[PDB]
Amino acid sequence: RQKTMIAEARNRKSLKNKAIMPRSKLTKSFGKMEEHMSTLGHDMSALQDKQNRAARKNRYVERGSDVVFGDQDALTASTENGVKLRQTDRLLDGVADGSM
Amino acid sequence: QKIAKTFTVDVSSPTENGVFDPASYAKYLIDHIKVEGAVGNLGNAVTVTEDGTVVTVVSTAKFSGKYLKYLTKKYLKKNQLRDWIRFVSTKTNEYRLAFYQVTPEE
Amino acid sequence: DVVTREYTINLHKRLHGVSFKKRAPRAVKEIKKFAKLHMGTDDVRLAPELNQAIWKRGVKGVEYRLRLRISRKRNEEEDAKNPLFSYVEPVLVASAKGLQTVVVEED
Amino acid sequence: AAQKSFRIKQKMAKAKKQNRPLPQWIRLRTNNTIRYNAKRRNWRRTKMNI
Amino acid sequence: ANLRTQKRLAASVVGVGKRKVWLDPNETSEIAQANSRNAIRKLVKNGTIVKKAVTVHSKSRT
Amino acid sequence: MGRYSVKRYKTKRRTRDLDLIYNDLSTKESVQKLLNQPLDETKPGLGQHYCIHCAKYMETAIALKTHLKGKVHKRRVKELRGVPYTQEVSDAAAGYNLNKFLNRVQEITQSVGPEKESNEALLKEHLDSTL
RNA sequence: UUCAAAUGAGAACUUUGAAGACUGAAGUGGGGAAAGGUUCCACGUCAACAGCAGUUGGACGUGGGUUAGUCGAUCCUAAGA
RNA sequence: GUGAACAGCCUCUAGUUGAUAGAAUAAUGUAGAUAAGGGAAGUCGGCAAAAUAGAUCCGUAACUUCGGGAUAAGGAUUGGC
Ligand SMILES: [Mg+2]
Ligand SMILES: [Mg+2]
Ligand SMILES: [Mg+2]
Ligand SMILES: [Mg+2]
Ligand SMILES: [Mg+2]
Ligand SMILES: [Mg+2]
Ligand SMILES: [Mg+2]
Ligand SMILES: [Mg+2]
Ligand SMILES: [Mg+2]
Ligand SMILES: [Mg+2]
Ligand SMILES: [Zn+2]
Repeated sequence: RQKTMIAEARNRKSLKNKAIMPRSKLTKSFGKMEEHMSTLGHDMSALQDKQNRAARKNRYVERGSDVVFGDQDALTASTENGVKLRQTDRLLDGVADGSM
Repeated sequence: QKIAKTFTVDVSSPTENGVFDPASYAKYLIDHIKVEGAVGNLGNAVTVTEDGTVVTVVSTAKFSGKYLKYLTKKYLKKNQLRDWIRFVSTKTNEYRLAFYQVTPEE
Repeated sequence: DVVTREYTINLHKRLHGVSFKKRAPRAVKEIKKFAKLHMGTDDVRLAPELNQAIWKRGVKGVEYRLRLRISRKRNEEEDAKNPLFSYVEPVLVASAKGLQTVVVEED
Repeated sequence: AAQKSFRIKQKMAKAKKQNRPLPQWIRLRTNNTIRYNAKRRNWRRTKMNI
Repeated sequence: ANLRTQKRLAASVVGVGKRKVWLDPNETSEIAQANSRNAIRKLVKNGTIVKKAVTVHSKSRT
Repeated sequence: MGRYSVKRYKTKRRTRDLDLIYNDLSTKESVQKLLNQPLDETKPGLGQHYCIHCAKYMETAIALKTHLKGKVHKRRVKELRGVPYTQEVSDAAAGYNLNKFLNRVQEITQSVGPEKESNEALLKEHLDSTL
C-alpha cells in the first residue's frame, strides 16, 4: 500500500514545472466524497442527509420565459455583417431588398 | 517573555458529520508537539485539552499558530482527510476545521 | 462486446533504438497499436492521466513496463463509423513486474 | 511615428476614408462598368510615400 | 468557442501573467458570454476563473 | 575505452607495480641503493630526490618535500600497507595452493612485515631530517 | 512535442484543460526613437493570400477607439542657413 | 545558484512552444565522436585534429632602448568531512 501511494502521488504531482491547484478554490463532488469516506470506513449517514437536503433545496421551477422562449431562438433578422441595430453598413445600406 | 498564549481549534463540523476524532487529535498533538527540539518534553510548558468540540492548547514555550496548523495538517494527512478538510483561522489564535466546497450529486 | 482487462505492456523492446526526441510519442503510438491488437478496435482513446504516466520523466524517460486497463465499450454516437471503441487507463501499482493478463469484473 | 505633424495626420485621415470597397448599389446602375475598386490601398502592399 | 480574449482579460484583471489564470473547461459557454472586465471579475468571484500559485524556487539547498 | 583512461594507462605509459615497490621497501639494502643512486643525466634531478613509495623522481629536494606533504603520497603509502596481492592470493581464492598462500601470509605477518615497517620508519625520519 | 474535450462538413496546425520542454533579466520579458499608418480592439467571416493545412490570422467585410496649464512641440541658441 | 565575472550551465517573474508532416534506417554526403600497435613513414606543405588550459606554491635563459622578455621554460598540488 505504501509503494502504491508513492506511485499515485508521483503520477499526481508535477511540481517542477508548475504548482498544484488550490483545494480552497477548487470544488469536488459528493459522489467522490462518499466513495472516499466509504473506503476510509466512516459513516455516511450525516453527509448523505446534508446532500439530500441540499438537493431538495436546489429546485428547478419553470417560468413563463421557459414556456415561451424555451426552445425558440432568433426573433431578430441576423445581419450579414454582424452589425448592431444603429450601426452603419457601408456596403449594404444602399440596397434595401435581399433579392437585389 | 513566557506569557501563556492560548490557541483554540473548533472541530465541531467534522465531528458532527462523523469523520473526525477530537480525542485522537488531542493525543496526536500531545505526542507530537516539540519543545526545545524534542517530543515528550511538554512538562509544565504546554497543555492540550479537549471537550469533544473544542481543542485548546495553552503554551508558554515557543508555540505558534502556523506550527499548530502544520501539525493539524500532518494529522489530517495521516488520517487521509487532507483532500476534504482544511484548517482555517476565524480570529487571532482561534481556528476551525472546515470542509472543502462539495456540490450535491442530485 | 463490452469487456475490461488489465495487461502489462513492454515498452522497452518497442522503443529499443528510437531517437530520443521521439520516444514518448512513439510510446503513445505503440500503446494505441497494442490496444488495437488486443481488442480489435480501430478507435482507441488514451486517458490524459495515462499520457501523464507516459511523459512523467520527459521525452526520453519512458518506463520499461506499464500496467494498463483496457476497456472495450460501445460508441453511443450514431455518426461514428464504428460501434465499439477502446479506452486505455493507467493502473498505478507498486511495481509493473510479475503481472499477468487479468479480467476486471465490471459492476 | 507617434509624434507626427498635422499635415501627415491629415493625409492619413484621407487615406483611411478612401480605404473601402465599392458600395453594392453602384453595381446595379444602368450601363455600369465599375466592377471593383482599382485604386484600393493596403498598408502592407503599397506604401503611401509620405 | 474562442476564449483568447477572455484569457487576456482575466490575466489583466487578476494582475498576473496569462500563464497563471485557469479557466474552467466545463463553463465554456459562461466564459464565452463574458465580454467585459466586469463579467470577468464576476467569474473570478464565483470561481470559474482561478489564479494559480507561483512555481516554487526553494532556497533550502542554497 | 574512453580517451582519458586510454591515454593514462597505455602500455607504453605504465608505472611500477605495488608488489615490486613492496619488495624494494622490504630489504634495507634495496632502500640504501635507492637512496644512494648514481648520477644519471637522463633522470629528473640527476637521479636524486627519488620517492621510493611512488617510484617517482623529483627535480628538487623542495619538490620532494612538497610531494611528501601531500595526499597522493599518503594514498600510495596507505596502499602499500597490507599483503602485496600476488597471484597466490587469487589462486587461494579459487582454492589452489592454499597452503602455499597461508605460508606466505604468515611469513609476511611474522618476518617481512615488521622489517619493512622499520625500514619505512627509518626512511621517513631520514627524509624529514635531510629535507 | 503529446493526451482528452469543445467547435466544426472536415482539426497535426483553432479554443480550454491536462502534460513535456525552451527563452534564462546582455531574454523569445517590459517600454520607447527613426520608420510605418489603423496594422490596435470588437462583431461577422474563408473565394484569393499565410510555398502543407486551416474552423485560425497582421487576410476579407462592418464599426469602435488616441481627452493635458503641469508630457512634448511651440520658446532659446549651436555647427550652420 | 555555481563561478573572478553582464562568461558557460540550471532556475523564479513574464513570454513562447513558432519553422509541411508520417513511416523506415541502403549507399554517398553535412555536422559530431571513439579506436589496438606504431607515431608524420601521409602530404608540395603536420592542412585538419590531438595535446595545453582555472587557481595556489617553487622556479624561470639568451637578449635588451634597463622599461621588458615572462604566464619564458620546467616542476608540486587541487574532492569530502
Ligand atoms: Mg540506433
Ligand atoms: Mg540553451
Ligand atoms: Mg533553461
Ligand atoms: Mg498554403
Ligand atoms: Mg489583431
Ligand atoms: Mg480589418
Ligand atoms: Mg590509435
Ligand atoms: Mg615525408
Ligand atoms: Mg611520400
Ligand atoms: Mg621567448
Ligand atoms: Zn611518494
